[PDB]
Amino acid sequence: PAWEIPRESIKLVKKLGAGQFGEVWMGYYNNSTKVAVKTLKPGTMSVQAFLEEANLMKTLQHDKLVRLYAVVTKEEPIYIITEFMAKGSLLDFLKSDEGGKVLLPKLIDFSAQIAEGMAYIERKNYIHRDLRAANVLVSESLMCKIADFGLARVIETAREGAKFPIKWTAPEAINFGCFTIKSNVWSFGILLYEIVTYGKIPYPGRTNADVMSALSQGYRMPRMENCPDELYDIMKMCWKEKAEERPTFDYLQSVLDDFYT
Ligand SMILES: Cc1nc(Nc2ncc(C(=O)Nc3c(C)cccc3Cl)s2)cc(N2CCN(CCO)CC2)n1
Repeated sequence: PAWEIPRESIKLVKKLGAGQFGEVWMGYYNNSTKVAVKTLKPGTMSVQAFLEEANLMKTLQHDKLVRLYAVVTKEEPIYIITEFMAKGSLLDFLKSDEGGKVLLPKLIDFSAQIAEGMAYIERKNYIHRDLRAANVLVSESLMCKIADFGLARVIETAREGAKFPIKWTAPEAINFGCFTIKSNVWSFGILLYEIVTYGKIPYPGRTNADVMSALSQGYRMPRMENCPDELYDIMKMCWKEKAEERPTFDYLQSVLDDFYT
């Protein structure tokens, strides 16, 4: 479309990450605008499936979601160009010495910002399916934005090399293949655990299979050290066995915007 831009109007400067399917760079569109560039490593992924993410981002545009700016899809090395988030992923940020100094009022603010982005996705009739701290990005001004739309779908299917985050996925989605906005709410509850514990892995020392088995037996993570009851009740609401009895993202954004600290 008019999402295509000439290659020359993009200068790649600093390599930020390397995956099996390519690379992530910080760069510049036309000298002016600071951007992030995702590079497709040829042949590993299809070019079709690599761009599936961008095509979805074309239609998914909100303040609390990382914005697409453009693509380069005319010759071999395929680029996806987006809004740049200075602080990197929320997970990595929480584990850093800086994030480890970020107190509970601001942590609850983080989660509310994410609940807002998810309220949009809900309202837009989409699902994310890959909602975790690793897939949220932090700006200089400490704004949290939902990233990584590889597994995202419109309601009523998986991209190449995909892989669901077992420990973040609702049991009904694992066992019955039932991905809905309500399975994202489960994920959000796990994301809340990640925020309050400063980027700790879900179910410490437990294997994915132990997790799957334990959940079918009615296990939920016990209240975490230094996490107020009111916050744990919100997590608990997200992990309700019966999907239909889990809250809306509109409710979560409201209640978290409403928790004073
Ligand atoms: C992995 C990473 N990304 C950063 N910024 C990004 N902004 C937006 C990103 C993104 O991927 N967008 C995107 C694209 C491009 C395509 C499809 C979909 C999407 Cl959502 S990646 C910063 C960062 N840093 C390294 C560690 N730091 C501490 C030590 O200095 C700070 C900075 N590392």
